[PDB]
Amino acid sequence: GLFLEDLAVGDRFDSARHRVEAAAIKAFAGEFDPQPFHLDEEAARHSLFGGLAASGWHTAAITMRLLVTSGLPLAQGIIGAGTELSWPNPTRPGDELHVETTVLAITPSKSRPDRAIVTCQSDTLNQRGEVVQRSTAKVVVFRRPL
Amino acid sequence: GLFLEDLAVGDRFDSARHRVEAAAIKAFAGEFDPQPFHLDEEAARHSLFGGLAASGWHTAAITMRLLVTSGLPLAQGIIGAGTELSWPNPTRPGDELHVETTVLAITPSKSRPDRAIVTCQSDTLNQRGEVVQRSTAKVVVFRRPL
Repeated sequence: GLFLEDLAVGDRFDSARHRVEAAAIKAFAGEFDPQPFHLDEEAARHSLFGGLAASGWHTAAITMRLLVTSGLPLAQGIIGAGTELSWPNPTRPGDELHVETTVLAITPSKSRPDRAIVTCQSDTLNQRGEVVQRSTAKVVVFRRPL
Repeated sequence: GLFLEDLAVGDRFDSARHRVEAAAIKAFAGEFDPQPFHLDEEAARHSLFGGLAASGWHTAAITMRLLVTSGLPLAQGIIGAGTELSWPNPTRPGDELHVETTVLAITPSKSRPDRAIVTCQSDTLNQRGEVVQRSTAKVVVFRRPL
């Protein structure tokens, strides 16, 4: 349960792991990203992904779950204002993902000194050390109440 | 079914609508963003959201679904390289969302002339005309095959 006072530029955090399976890729895709390359193994082969890949939005959702449950231990939760998002490598069925987060900057509110905008860079990696997602997010973090 | 040739800077696209309900907010949150403010109406009241709000990642997923099924009519699908994401206003239970997308720029690949990186700015709006999400994405769009 970390508050603003416990954070410092350069702090690194690590989440537990999550295994991505084919059926979970199709279940999420079927509901929020129903495109051939995320729904069918044959149709995916003939796409840029050349094989089943998870929706970037499915990888982003799994990243938030890992962040919330283990990766970013904020006592008052994770409240995002915005983020710079990129997916360098596809997320594949069978992949073990975990997130590595680094605090890049802390910028206290001039107007409201009991909180700051903390820039957190989360890199979601598979077992091969490749980055399947980088999210440079600005989170709102308050100091521990009195 | 649009291809690269059919696109031009300034083009506007509109998706069909989607209604966000409390149970769907909790179902998605419970799986990918299990935080009090997205799971419980009482706990949410005492948060910055002051009331149930959907996870920004749930709004992003719904945005992709709308884009895929109606908002961005790309013949070969929507393949994202990265995006600038922000959530100006919370997404609330009972909200009717639709997406308005604008092409801001088309930048052909020097190395691979059969494709271009198209900058698409999608604004997800509720019935009050407020923006619950803005995603300035770079999508990979190829011209129609021979």
